[PDB]
Amino acid sequence: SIEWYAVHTLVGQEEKAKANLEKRIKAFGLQDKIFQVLIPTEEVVELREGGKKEVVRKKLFPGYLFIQMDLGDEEEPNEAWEVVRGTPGITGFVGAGMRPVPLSPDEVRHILEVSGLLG
Repeated sequence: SIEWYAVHTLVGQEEKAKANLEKRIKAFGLQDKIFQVLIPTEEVVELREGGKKEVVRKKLFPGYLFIQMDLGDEEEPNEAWEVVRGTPGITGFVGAGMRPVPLSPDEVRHILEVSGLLG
């Protein structure tokens, strides 16, 4: 019933925007609308010896952030959008038709499988 709202951000600051953002979402109390918050980055594990392990991930969608929120209120989204639009980790939007950029189901499964949900 919900949807994956994806928005644009600053390159390099995205990783920092998550903390500054996630905090505001919990500080104000918006955990009821936002459920998931996956990052457009592929995971890759690499080990050489036992004891020490280093795992990294490649960002497929730069400056992109997929959030399975619930903006399906009625006309316009809830305060959740205001928080993100005001968070230090926000610059603007795609600049096409609307402010956000909801992904499609067929696309979500593809961006979620790479993130770390489906596999």
